[PDB]
Amino acid sequence: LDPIDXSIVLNKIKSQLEESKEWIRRSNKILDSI
Amino acid sequence: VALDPIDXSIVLNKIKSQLEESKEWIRRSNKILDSI
Amino acid sequence: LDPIDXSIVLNKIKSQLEESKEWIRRSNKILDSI
Amino acid sequence: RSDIEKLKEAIRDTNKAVQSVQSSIGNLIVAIKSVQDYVNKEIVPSIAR
Amino acid sequence: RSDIEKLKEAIRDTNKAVQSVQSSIGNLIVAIKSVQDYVNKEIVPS
Amino acid sequence: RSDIEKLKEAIRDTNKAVQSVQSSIGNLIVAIKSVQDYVNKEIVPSI
Repeated sequence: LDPIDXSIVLNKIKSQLEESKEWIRRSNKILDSI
Repeated sequence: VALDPIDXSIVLNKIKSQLEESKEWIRRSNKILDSI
Repeated sequence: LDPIDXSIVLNKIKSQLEESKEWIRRSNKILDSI
Repeated sequence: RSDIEKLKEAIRDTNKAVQSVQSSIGNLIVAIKSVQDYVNKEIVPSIAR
Repeated sequence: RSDIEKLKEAIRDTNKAVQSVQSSIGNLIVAIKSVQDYVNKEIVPS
Repeated sequence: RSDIEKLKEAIRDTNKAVQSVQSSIGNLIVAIKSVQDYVNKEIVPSI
């Protein structure tokens, strides 16, 4: 049988997860100023 | 051997629904931030 | 065939999730003071 | 109507959105557990017989 | 540089963090569904 | 104890909850990857 594959999907979650972390980095950056 | 198919459609259904409810909660948060 | 195991990763997800639920509980309790 | 009130209510909505995400992750754990059990209870003995 | 304006920008950033998390969840559903489709059509009749 | 100070700390806590969710998602990827690896290395050769 053909091996199962969603490497494209899982890679998209990794990429999206990095964008989420950057948004939190922006938020904590502003709170440090308050 | 004759094998029963794998089933969690109801399990996955809640996630899809719990996801949509989370989308609407962010929408309301951003909506309050307009009036500020 | 050996049975499939990620019992360790599944437990880390559980602990991180309950850690998340506690940070929200503190956030909502801080907003209760206002 | 106050700005502090508006800020407070926005975080409430944001927190609810996070809580809804926390439930979805909880069911994702269950979804993966269903797969693990199906492999070890339906597939493994099938190939062993 | 207003205190209130700084608080709004942090919530807006936090919301975008949540939105990308929501996109990730949606893709985890697709991933798990791909596993169910793979055993129901490739493993079970094999 | 000012209202602004409370709002800040509440957002600090919300961000930490989101960071914790972010970790759990990274591990869900690992979990799914381990299921993929078991299928292609234990199920496929046997079947």
